[PDB]
Amino acid sequence: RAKVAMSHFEPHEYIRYDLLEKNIDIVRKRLNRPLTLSEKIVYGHLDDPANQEIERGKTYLRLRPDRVAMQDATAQMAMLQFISSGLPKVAVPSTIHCDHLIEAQLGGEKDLRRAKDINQEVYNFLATAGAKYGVGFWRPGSGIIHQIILENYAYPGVLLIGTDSHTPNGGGLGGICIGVGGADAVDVMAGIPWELKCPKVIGVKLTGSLSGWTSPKDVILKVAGILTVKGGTGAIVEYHGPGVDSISCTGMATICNMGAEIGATTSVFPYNHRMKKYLSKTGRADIANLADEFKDHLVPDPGCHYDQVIEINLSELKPHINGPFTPDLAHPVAEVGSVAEKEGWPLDIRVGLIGSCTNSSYEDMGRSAAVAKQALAHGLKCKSQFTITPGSEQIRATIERDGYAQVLRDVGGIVLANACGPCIGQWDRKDIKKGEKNTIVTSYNRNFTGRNDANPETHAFVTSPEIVTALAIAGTLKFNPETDFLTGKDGKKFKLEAPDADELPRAEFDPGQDTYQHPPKDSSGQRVDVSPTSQRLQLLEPFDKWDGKDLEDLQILIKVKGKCTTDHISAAGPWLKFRGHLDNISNNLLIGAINIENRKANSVRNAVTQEFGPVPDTARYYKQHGIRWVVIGDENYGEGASREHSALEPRHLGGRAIITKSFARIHETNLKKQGLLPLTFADPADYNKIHPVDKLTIQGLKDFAPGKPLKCIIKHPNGTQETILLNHTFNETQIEWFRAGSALNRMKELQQK
Ligand code: SF4
Ligand SMILES: [O]
Repeated sequence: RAKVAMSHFEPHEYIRYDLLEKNIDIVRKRLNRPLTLSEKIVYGHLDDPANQEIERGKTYLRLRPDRVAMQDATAQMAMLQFISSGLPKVAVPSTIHCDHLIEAQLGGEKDLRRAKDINQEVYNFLATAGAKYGVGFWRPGSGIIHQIILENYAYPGVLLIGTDSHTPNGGGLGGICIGVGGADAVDVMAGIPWELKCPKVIGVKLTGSLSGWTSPKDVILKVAGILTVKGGTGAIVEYHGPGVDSISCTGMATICNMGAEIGATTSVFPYNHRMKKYLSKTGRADIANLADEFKDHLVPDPGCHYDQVIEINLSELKPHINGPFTPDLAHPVAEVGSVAEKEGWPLDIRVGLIGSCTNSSYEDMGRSAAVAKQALAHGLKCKSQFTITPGSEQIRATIERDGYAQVLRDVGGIVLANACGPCIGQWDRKDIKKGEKNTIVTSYNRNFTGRNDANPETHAFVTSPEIVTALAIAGTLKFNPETDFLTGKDGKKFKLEAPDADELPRAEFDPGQDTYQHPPKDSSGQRVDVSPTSQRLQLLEPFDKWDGKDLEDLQILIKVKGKCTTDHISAAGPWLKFRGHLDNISNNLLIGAINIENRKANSVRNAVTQEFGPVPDTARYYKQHGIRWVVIGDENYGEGASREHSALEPRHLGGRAIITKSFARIHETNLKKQGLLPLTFADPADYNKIHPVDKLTIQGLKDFAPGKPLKCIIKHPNGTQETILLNHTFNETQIEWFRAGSALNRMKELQQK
C-alpha cells in the first residue's frame, strides 16, 4: 500500500492500516453488527481474528500492540525484569522518557542541572540498557511522557501500551493507548501475545460548543463527578456527537487523560479535522493524508451499541474544581467558596500550580497568559505563590518565543523544568510545617492524601490552567472570576475578561534542544553495570514456585478500611529514589492505608509480640519467622497509578493473597503477574465476618479452574469456623503464572530449560 513511517526516528517501521482493515473485516463478518470506534481499533489488532471469542466484559483478547513507551520511574523495574528474561533485543518500537525524577526547588535549568548530578547512576543505567536492547531514550529535560508521545508517536488507529496510567492521553489523536505495569510491557517487548479483558463501551455524546471560561478540563471534571472513580472500570469511554468538533486536539487529550480517574481501560475521540490540523503542525502531514484515505475505520460504524450513554451539552457546562481528596468530588467554581466554608476546608490559597500531562500545552499556557496580562494591565501580581510546568522542550521554547513565559513571570510565577515535579510530590516545599492545614489549587488530575508534598493535611483541588491563574491572582477560593471584581493599582474595580488564545502557534513550533538519543543498532555490545553495593539499583532473584498445597492458617497483616490507592500502598515523592531497589522500596509497604482496628496509618499489631508498630517492619518479622500473610481490603482496591511495586513489594515481604470487595484493573493484573492471588468476596457482607485476629485457609488450589471459586475457612480464635466463597478472574494463562511463581518464571521455563 503506501510506505508511511510511524515516526521521524523509525523510518523503516510502517503504519499498517492495510492490516487493520483486513482484520476489522474478518471480524464484522463473524459478528454481523455495527462496531464502535474502539471495537474496530482493538479487534483490528487481534492475534487471531478468525478464532478469538469476543464477548464484552467476558473474554480475554490476545492482542498485538504497535509500540511500548516507559517513563523513568517505572522503566527501571520493567528493564530489570527484561534483563532477567534473557532476550537480546526488544521486538517492537520502544521508548524511555526521563520526566519523573527532576525535583522542584529553584526553578528551570538549576533543578535540571542538580537532577543530572544526583540521579546520574539511574539515567546511566537506563541510557545503557537502552543502547543495548534497542530502545530509544529521551534525556532529562525533554518533557513529560505524554506530551512527547502526542507530539511524536501517537496517530489515528495506533494500539500503544505505556507503563503509566495516564497513557489514555493518546486517545486525543484517535488511538487506543492503554496503561499497563512493567511485566505487561516485558511480554510485548519479548514478542508474546498481550491479553486484555474485552471492554464494555460507554458513549458520551457531546453537544453545543464550549463558551467563555469553560474549557476541555470541565468536561472531564463533570464526567468524573457523574460516573465516579469506580464508574468506568472495565469499559472504554468513546466520545462522539456534534460538540466534538468544537474542541482542540490537545483539549481532547486532556479529557482522555483524566478518564483514568474513573478507572476506564482508555478513552478515544474519532478522527476529525482538528487532529489532521495538529498532525500537520507537528510535521506528520503524510500520516494525516493516509488516515484520510482510511477514514471509515477511524470513525464508529453508524448505529453502534454503547452499554451506557451519557450526553453533555457543552454550551450549558460551566467551570468546575474537584476535590479535596478525591478527583470525583465535583463543585462548580461558583459555590466552591461556600462549600469549603461550611466543610472546614482552608479558604486561603498558598500555591497555584499549572502543569502536568493533563494541562501542559501551548493552548493551556496561552489561555493562562491571557488572564495574567489583564491583571498586569491594572498593576497586580499574584497574591498566591505561582509555579508553571511546560509539557516539553518544544512547548517551552515556543511559549518563550511567542511571549507567554514572560507574562507568567511578570505576574510572579516561577517556571519549572519540563518534568512531572510537584505532581508525584517531587517538590521541596517549605512554606508550611508538616501537618499544617492548607489549600493548594492545581491543574493536575489526582489529589490523594500527601501526594504532592507528603503532608496529609494539604487540601488539594484540581481545575483548569486559566482558573488556577485567576484564583492565584486573588489568593482565595471565595472568588468567582466570572462575577467578582478585583481592585487595581489605579483605584478602580475591574472584572476579568474570559481568556482567548490560539490552539497552536501561528508560526511553526520551535523545537528547542536535542533530547533524543537513538539506539546504536550496530554497537549494543555494552555491558549494563549494576553496582553490587548500590542503594538505588539491584538485580532480582526469582520468586519461589507454588508448593502444590493450600494455604492453611494465614495471618492477616492488615484489614484496610476505606479508599486504598497505590499512593497509599506504595508512596511516591521521596521513595522514587528506590524504584530500582526492591528491598529498599519495600520499606514503604502500606504505610498510608488506614487500619480498621485503631483508625490509624502505619500502626498494626504484631500477632506474636503484641506490640503495635509499622506495617513493613511487621511484615519483615512475619517473613523472618515463617508466617504467611494476607491483606483484607475494601472497594476499588489498588485505585490510581499503575506502579507494579505495589504488587512486587507484598510478594517480597512474604504476602500470599489480597482479598477485597473489588479491585482496580491494573493493580489486579499486576498482582496475578507477581505470583499473588487477588480474590474478591462472592458476597461483600463477608468483609464484616473477618476480624484482625482470625486465621484464614484458602482451599482447593489443587483443582483451581476458570469460573470455579475458592473456599475460605475463617478460623475464629474461640474455635468457631466459617466457610465463605471467593471469586477470581483467572483464565488458564494466568493459572500457569501462579503455579510457576510469577509470569516471568513461567516465561523462562518455556525457553526449553
Ligand atoms: S499524572 Fe503527574 S506524575 Fe503521573 S505522568 Fe502526569 S505529570 Fe507525571
Ligand atoms: O501519571
